[PDB]
This record gives sequence, structure tokens and C-alpha cells, in this order.
Amino acid sequence: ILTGTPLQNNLPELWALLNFVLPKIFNSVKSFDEWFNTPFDKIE
Amino acid sequence: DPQTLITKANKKESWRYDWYQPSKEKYPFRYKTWLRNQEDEEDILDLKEFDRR
Amino acid sequence: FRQDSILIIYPRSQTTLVQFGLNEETFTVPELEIPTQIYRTTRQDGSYTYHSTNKDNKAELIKPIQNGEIIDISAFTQFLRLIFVSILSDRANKNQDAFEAELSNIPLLLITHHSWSQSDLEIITQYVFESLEINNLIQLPASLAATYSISLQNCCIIDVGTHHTDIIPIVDYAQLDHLVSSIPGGQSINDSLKKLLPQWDDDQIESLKKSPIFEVLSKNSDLEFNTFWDEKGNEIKVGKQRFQGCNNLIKNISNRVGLTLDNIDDINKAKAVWENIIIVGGTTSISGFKEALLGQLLKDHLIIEPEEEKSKREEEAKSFVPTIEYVQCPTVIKLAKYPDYFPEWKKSGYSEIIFLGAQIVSKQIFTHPKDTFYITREKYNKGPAALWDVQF
Amino acid sequence: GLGLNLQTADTVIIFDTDWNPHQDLQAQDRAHRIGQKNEVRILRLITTNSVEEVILERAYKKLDIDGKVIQAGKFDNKSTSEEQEALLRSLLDAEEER
Amino acid sequence: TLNRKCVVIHNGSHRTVAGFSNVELPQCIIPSSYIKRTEAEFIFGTYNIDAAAEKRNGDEVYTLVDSQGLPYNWDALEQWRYLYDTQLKVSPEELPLVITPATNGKPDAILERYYELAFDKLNVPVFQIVIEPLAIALSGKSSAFVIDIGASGCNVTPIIDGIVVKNAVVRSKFGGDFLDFQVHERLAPLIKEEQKRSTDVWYEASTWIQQFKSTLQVSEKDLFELERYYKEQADIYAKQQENNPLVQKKNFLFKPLNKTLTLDLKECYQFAEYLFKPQLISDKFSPEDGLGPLAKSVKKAGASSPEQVYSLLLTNVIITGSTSLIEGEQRIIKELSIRFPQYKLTTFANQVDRKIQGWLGALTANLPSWSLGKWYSKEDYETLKRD
Amino acid sequence: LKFGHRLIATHTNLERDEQKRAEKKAKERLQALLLDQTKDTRITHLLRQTNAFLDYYNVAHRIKEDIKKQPSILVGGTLKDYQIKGLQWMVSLFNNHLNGILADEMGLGKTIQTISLLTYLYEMKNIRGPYLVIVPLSTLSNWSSEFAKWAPTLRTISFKGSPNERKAKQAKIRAGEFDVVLT
Ligand SMILES: Nc1ncnc2c1ncn2[C@@H]1O[C@H](COP(=O)(O)OP(=O)(O)O)[C@@H](O)[C@H]1O
Ligand code: BEF
Ligand SMILES: [Mg+2]
Repeated sequence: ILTGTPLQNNLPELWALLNFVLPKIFNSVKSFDEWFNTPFDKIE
Repeated sequence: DPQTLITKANKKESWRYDWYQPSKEKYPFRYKTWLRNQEDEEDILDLKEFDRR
Repeated sequence: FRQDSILIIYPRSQTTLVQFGLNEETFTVPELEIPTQIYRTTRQDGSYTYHSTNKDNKAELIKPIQNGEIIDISAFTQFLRLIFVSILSDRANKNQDAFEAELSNIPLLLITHHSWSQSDLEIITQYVFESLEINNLIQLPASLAATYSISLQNCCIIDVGTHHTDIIPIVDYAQLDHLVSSIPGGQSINDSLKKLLPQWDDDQIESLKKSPIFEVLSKNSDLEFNTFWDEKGNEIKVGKQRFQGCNNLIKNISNRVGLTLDNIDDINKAKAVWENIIIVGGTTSISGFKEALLGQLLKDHLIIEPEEEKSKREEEAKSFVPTIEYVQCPTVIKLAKYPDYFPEWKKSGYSEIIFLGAQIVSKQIFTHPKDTFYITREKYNKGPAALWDVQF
Repeated sequence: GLGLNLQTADTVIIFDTDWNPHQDLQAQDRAHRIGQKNEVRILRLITTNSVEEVILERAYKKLDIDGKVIQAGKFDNKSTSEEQEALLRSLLDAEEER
Repeated sequence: TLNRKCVVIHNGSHRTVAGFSNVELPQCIIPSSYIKRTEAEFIFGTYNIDAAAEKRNGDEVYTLVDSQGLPYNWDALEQWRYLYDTQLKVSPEELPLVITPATNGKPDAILERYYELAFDKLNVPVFQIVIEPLAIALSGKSSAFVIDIGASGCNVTPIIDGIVVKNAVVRSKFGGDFLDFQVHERLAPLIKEEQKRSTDVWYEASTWIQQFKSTLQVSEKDLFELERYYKEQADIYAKQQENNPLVQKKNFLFKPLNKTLTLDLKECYQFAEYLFKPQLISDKFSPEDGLGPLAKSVKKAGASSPEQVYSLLLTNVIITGSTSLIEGEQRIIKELSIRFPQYKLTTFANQVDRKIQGWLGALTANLPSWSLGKWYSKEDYETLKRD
Repeated sequence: LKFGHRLIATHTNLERDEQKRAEKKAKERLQALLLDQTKDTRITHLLRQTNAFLDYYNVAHRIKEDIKKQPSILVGGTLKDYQIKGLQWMVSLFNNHLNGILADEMGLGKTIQTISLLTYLYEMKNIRGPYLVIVPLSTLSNWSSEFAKWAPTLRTISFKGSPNERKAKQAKIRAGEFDVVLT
């Protein structure tokens, strides 16, 4: 996949990014919804 | 009795391997085939002995 | 059908594996292992009463099957009686309502061999529906019951019992009758064991044949001598012959598999069978027999730019290595895979995996309405001509 | 946004003001290219007392969200190890400037 | 069909193929030859190869069946006992029999010998003799133009409304066994080696010559025409830039040497060229002996309206045979569409099952009437025994 | 064939019933008498992607290759360090049979690296056959113009506009005699 930029800043389709490109994480699709909490006490 | 267990089991024709003469009437030859038997046509081991365990 | 009603029987060259009642989560090892044997009292009127024990020593121990083949069809149908009736009486004692549950309708799944004749299986169906009165019957071949253990479509079944070796090509879940070649069995493994261990007996060399230290080379190997234990618990040591013995049969099967699979006018199915070499039987608990059989196949029949010519054009390449392009079929020789998702079969081994695919086929077809693969009672109302109607 | 590959373009002006920031930065690099002989200047024409500055406010709001993803995706070229923490402190102060 | 279990046997010039009617596969495919191991021991059976892998002195793979499709060693063919007991494991006296090469009407004898072989030698209680190229047309066509490139040669038989055009049945010499001699002849410097030897020659025809045969080719046009055309193509590709398909190596791995036997595409073409052009191997064989003008079997079928025969044959072409499973049918389409372009060659062929297509047609046995074919009673022998 | 492939599905059931036995048995056992499972097991899954699909810089790019020359069929294109590194990392992704995302900014030769993809790997392998390239409708001919000037001997098939003109092409190249379909 050629692109000048990745997906939207919220990035929920990082799955759909990684699913069409890679056979990596299509088994458990509901895995990283708790682990997409990184983009969304500022230090801690 | 083995035959009593057998008739107690799996619940109906019989069939035979016989010379048929086929019809055209009948051919001057004959031939073997599995023909339909019509209506009018030992001992036990206990198991768990040969059981691999 | 009920899997508790399911009876699966594999008579092999010495022993008959029987399982009544599937384990139904993962399939079990066939619990019952009779010898393939039935005593026949020749009652003095010429009638024959058939027993499991030597009845008053007028009984003769008739093996119905050695070398896989039916060697007494009436004694085999009465060994079907001896096993079947025993399942009926044992579930009449242990369960006693199984004649309405497990023995109400037994879908009899009998494992057949390539050397069982057409009249053999027809008399089997006749005795099964008229004298055993079994309304539902699969005569599942040993090759298909091996290949369905992971529904393999093209493979080679090498039934190495203790006595005989079948080489059976399977293409599209079907056996080539004209290419099945049976060469002798772990007695050929025992035979080159006796060639290499002359000081031993058949019990010592057969216990080596069922020893853990039995391999073939193509650590036990770094040890020159290894110690296993006899049937009486006597420690026996063995030199390099525990890496041998199977190797003579390995070369015999290897040349026979090559002459079997290279004579095909279809150049492509040969390779697909060539890469799914399956070796089964009660002997084939021997380690390395299948491995050095594969290595000897690659030694005898692998088509490649050979090490003289591939080395020569390695040197022509160093002047990235190309290969001289050959036209023949056996260019890749491999074995097939065993289902590791059966812990009862992972634990109790896959030397008799013909019973495993028979168990898988029994949970498939019998728990299905599909009588395209088993004769019904009404289908007997074409008989064993409907045995020709219910094949896979 | 995806129409042309130009090495001679110079000046960029945006009126719609980035409903999608990835759409704005996609159309942003059409001026500077391999072999650019001009000097690029970018203007966002925004009127005071209107709603288009709020989308321009929300421009660098959304540009900071993928700053932890796609501007954290920038040092992942040759699997760098120290270039992440340099961009973790330097881009943080640029996010502190806004 | 009717309640019958007939025995279906195809006896080719090299292969004896046997099974029953109720099994659509043969129980065995052994040779119609034998390694007469030397006692005389007529070793039938393919693997029983391994005896000829001994290449033993006295072992002599004589054929039973010559290149006409008729057996010349009939009591060693009575192999029939070997079939029924060692392969079929049944009494022939139980079961009916279907046995499969066309002729001009003279040997319609061999049936008497089959009256020997099915009533006297084996006592098969009834036997049906079917025509093998007509059986290939059966397995559901009524009329055909059957070319069997078997082991015996290119056997051309026209068939019009089920009848055999007797004057036009032509069988060539050049098929499997002549190409066994040819592959043994041309790869002879590369195998470095160069009936009784049939234990050398038939054994090599079982091991490596067939391995060069199922892996030989026929050019889809004439190889001289394809050769000039591909040389013109390669000259175009060379002169435009400043590759020929025929200069590429079809190397053979001669497993009794494990050696590269580089024959090219044209080289493997040239063997099966001798089936269409046997003037390239010997002067005593015309292009008429080749399969193209063999056209002549169409024209001799024109005398049984001749253009109606041409319509039926050249729109109902049938391809079969062992040596026809060598790649290259398109040679037949090109070579007879230049001798008969008038009716476009709509050909039929079993493409696999082709080498045992006479067996499958004899198996089609499974006719719904015993009156559809002549089934010989023992009384039919007794009628043929009179006058 | 219906039955034999029924058992293929049934073997998947007997595996997955064992897998739903065992993974639940693993999830019971591995935490009774965070996401670092995804570190080591996806490194081995990269080995499944290389061999069975057909440090992260080393275990994925294990087939190492670095050629700073352009393809000979790439004619008239500028060679800097981006499309050398962009090629032979993707060639390392090509040799390891891996997909990826070219996450570059812009102007880093998306046409240059893809031409150098097909013209270099194919030069050696000489396949350059039925390969699919799909670009947006805004930039179609520019890729095709760069498929003319930057590389010869790679044919291109387009798909645009009214359906009448497609009937001439897609019935002529119905059998698929091309190097690239640019759709
Ligand atoms: N070595 C070079 N010399 C001259 N121009 C170049 C060179 N490399 C790239 N370019 C320019 O880059 C453009 C192609 O970039 P493009 O494929 O659009 O990148 P992306 O797809 O990543 O946006 C061409 O118009 C070309 O002028
Ligand atoms: F896609 Be960018 F304008 F090269
Ligand atoms: Mg682009």
C-alpha cells in the first residue's frame, strides 16, 4: 500500500490498515480496542 | 446365545450369489451374479479382555 | 447414528483393533485389541461352531486375516460374529439396555484390505445382513481410513504390519487397484535385525522392534551400544543394529514405491502422492523406519540435478546456481501429516492411525443421514449389489 | 488532492481549512518536489470572527493526535532506537508552543 | 442395468487391462507381454519390471499380443488364468465376460480361439467380444473416426452408423514400441548403452523410455513447418533487437546413470514425427504410412456419399491410444485439416483413461440389455462348431 | 469429493474443538496454579509469513540484499539513497514474501520505486506479467507516462470512461497478454 500519510488521527482502522496488508491480527479483531487507548497528569 | 444377541441387534432381505440365466426367451448360456434371495431364501467372548489399557 | 452405537473393527495381520462406543470429544485409541483370530470347533457333522477360546481342542485357531488379506472368509464373517456378538453381550451385561441404545442399530464400520476379494466383501455383506442381521454397514478400506485421519486426497499408504507391507496409491480418495503392490512387514524389519543381530532370538529382536532405542540412520546414534529391556525384564544391549534391521525393508519399500509411482501416465498426481507418503501398522511404532524410508526414497527416486551435475553447474555458476531442467515426475519426495489434535491418539501413538480415520469417518457418516456410504436394510432389499452402491 | 506531480509549483493557499488534516498535508507537498527551483510559501486565509479559525484551531488539535502515531511513525524507517526519544522531546515542545 | 457382473478386459498390443463390469476401474493393468523367466516362466504383471530389473539371462519379455492387437501366445495368454485368479480372484466360469482393434472383416477364428479361451481354456460361461475402437466411440456416440495411437501404431478406423468401414481400417506400425526403439536409439549416446532383451528393451520401456515418452512430444504443426516457423520467429526476435522455443533443453535424467540427457524441444518432437512421417526413419515407409494420409482412410471410407462419409468422419474425429498421450491431437487437427479442411475437425478424446479407453468402452457389461450385444453361449460355440 | 472435503472441514472442527479445549486450557493454566505474548510469537509469525505464506530488522529482513544500481529497464530516472533503500528493503520484503506500507512523506518516488520494483526483480526473474497496479483516477496517465519514459517493455492496460472503448481492449487482451494492468 502506497500512501503519503497513514490513516486518520483517531486511528481505529489500524486493524484495517494491518488486516489488508498483513495476515497478522485478523483472528482477534476485538483485541486492541482497549490497547488503542494510547492516542486517546499529562506526564503519567 | 450369539444368534439371540444378533437378532436382538440392528433393528430385511437376504441376497445370494447365484447362477442366473438371463432373458432376451432365456439365453442358451447362464452366468453368476448376486441374485435376490427371496423371503424363503456360536459362541461369545466377554469384552474388556482384549482391551488395551 | 449414535457414536455409542458405532462399532469400528480393524483386523490386521496379527491383531484386530475393536472400539465400540466412541470417545466423541477426541477419538480414543481402539480400546479392544483382539488378535486377528477365532477358534473354530469343527463339529462332527461338518458344521462349525465358532468360539473365542479353544473349545475342547476340537477348535482350530483360524486367523481370518494375516498379511491384511482375508484368509478365511467364512471364519472372518464368523469373527465378525465373534466380535459383534461380544459387543452385544458385553453391552447386554454392562449396559443391558444398549440393545435399545448401542445395539439397537449398530452402524458396523469394518476396515477392509486391498487383498480382500469382491466375493469376500459380498459374502461379508450377506453374512452381515442375514446372519449378523446388521442393517447398516460401511466397509471402509484401510487406505481410506488411513487417509481420513487429515482427509488427505492424494497420498501413499504403506501398511507395514508385522507381517506384510502394502504400497497403495490414493488419488482423489481412491485406490489404484492396478498399482497396489504388497511386499513384505516388520518381519522384514525383524529379518534384517536377525541378519545384523545373529545372537538374538525373535523375542529379543521383536522387543528391540518395540524398543524405544530402535531407529534407522539416514542420543541413540552417538551411543554405539544401547540397553533396552526384554519381555522378561532382562537388559539387552545392542550395537549399530538398532539403527538397522528396518533398513532392508526401507530399501524394499523404497524401490517398490518408486516403481509404483513413477509408472503413472499422469505426471502430476505422481508428485502429489510422492509428497504424502504414509507408513502405518503395528510395526510402525518403530522410530526412523519411516524417516530412512523417506531418505531412501530421496536416494533412489528423487529427480534432481544430481550432485555430480549440480556440483558441475555450481562450478559453472561460479564463473547463483541454476538447475539442469529435467522432465521426469518424482522431483519432490515427502511424507504426510498426522492429526495432533487427538490427545488420546497423541498419547497412544499413530502406528494404528487407520483406526483414527475410521473413527473420524464414523463420526462423520453415521451421525449424518448419508446412506450413500452405508447400506441400509432397505438398501439390502439390492443386497451386496447395494454394497456396490454405497462405496465412497 | 491526488492530481499532479509538479516540481515547479510555488505558493499554496487553502480556503476550506482541513476538514481532514491528512487531506491537507496530502495536497500540501504538491509544491515542493525533487527538483524544486522555487521557494514554497503556504497561507491559510482565515477571517477573524468566523468559524474557519475554529477548524484551524482544530487543525493542530487533530495534528497532535496523529503526532503520536504518524509523526511517531516517521522514525520507523531503519528501526531506529534513539531517534524516537529525540522526537519524543523535540516535537513535544512544538506541541507545547501551540 | 440387468443383474450382472460381467468381466471387462481390454487386450492391447502391450497392455492387458482387466477388471469387472461392476467395478469401473480395472483390477489390474499388467502387460500383454511377459518376462519369460528362464524353466519357462511367463512372468506377467508390471512389477513382476523387477524380474526384468534383474535383466536376467533367460528372462525374455516376449509379447503375447503382436502389433495387430491379436495375441500370438494364446496359452501363455491363458495370463487369463493369471488375470482371473492372481488379479481378479474369481472364477471366470462364474461371471460373464466383455473383451475388446478393428479389421477388414476377415478374422471374424480368434472368436473360435476365444471359444477356446472362454469356453475351453477358462470355461467362462458367456463372453461378449466388443470392438475396441467402437468401444472408445461408445464411452454415447454412434459414428466416429477413431485414431488409436497405441503401442502398436496409429490405428485408423472409420465407423458409420455403428458399422465398420472394413476397407478403410488402417493400422500403422509406428506407436509405442517403435518409439521405444527410437528413444533407446537416440538417447543411446546419452544413456551410454548403445523378444529376449524385452528384458532389457521392454524393461527400459518400463523405466526410462516411458519416462522420456510421457515426459516425448508431437509438434502441433509439422515439426519441419514448426521448425522453419520458429526459426523465422527467433530470427525476427534477434534481428529486431540486434528466442527460439526449440533451442531449450528438455534434459532427461537417465536414472540408471543419473545423467543429464539434453534433448531439445525439436529433438523430442522428432520421435513422434515418425508416427506422421515414417520416411524419416526408414525409406520403406511412405508418408501414407504416416497418420496424415492414413486422409486415405477417410478416402477409402468414401467408398463405404463419399463427401457424406467425409462429413461424418471429419466432424466426428476420435483420438485415443497410449502413444497419443504423448503431447501434441493438434498435430492430427493440423495434419488432417490440411488434407480435409472441408469438414472442420470436431474431435473427441478421452484425455487421461485414454490408454484404457477400450476397457472403459467395453465396460459401458453395463448395458441395460443382454440383447444389445452378442453374448456367446456355450451353445453359440456349438452352433459355430457345425458347418 | 463432497464427502472428502466435508471431512477437511470436520478435521478443522476436531482441531478447533481441541483448540477451544486447549487455548481455554492454556488461558486457565498460564495465569493459575501483559501483551508481551505479541512480541515473541509475532516474530515467529514473521517466519510463518516468510516460509509458510509465500530484532525486527533482522528476523523479517533475513534475506539480505542491497543493490544500489537501478534496473536496466528503468531508463532515465534519478538515483538517490531513498529509492535504493526503498527498493532493496521492499525487495527484502519481496524476497521474504512480505507486504508493507511505504509510509514515506511525499516526493520519495512512489512511481520511481514501483518501476524499480518491477523492472529490477523481473529483469532477473523476467516475469513482469499479469501484475496489478491501481492508482486514483486523478493520477492515471502520469503513472502511464512514467510507465513509458522511465521503463520500456512493460505494457500497461487502462480502464476509463465510456464502456465502448474498453470493448476493443478487453476483448483483444481478454486472454491477458500484458505486463501491467493500470486500473
Ligand atoms: N532522481 C530524480 N531526478 C529528477 N526528478 C525526480 C527524481 N526522483 C523523483 N523525481 C521527481 O519525483 C516525481 C515522482 O514522485 P511521486 O511518484 O509523485 O512520489 P510520491 O508518489 O511518493 O508522491 C517525478 O515528477 C520526478 O520529477
Ligand atoms: F504524490 Be506526490 F504529489 F508525488
Ligand atoms: Mg502518489
